[PDB]
Amino acid sequence: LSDEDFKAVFGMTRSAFANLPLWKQQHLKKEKGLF
Repeated sequence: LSDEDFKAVFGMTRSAFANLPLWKQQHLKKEKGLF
């Protein structure tokens, strides 16, 4: 996705998301139907 779309879908920037636990990044992406 674009950085703008990512922020819209996940409610934070990529940089922010990358600070979450790896399993949680995986979970949040799968919950939204993304990889």
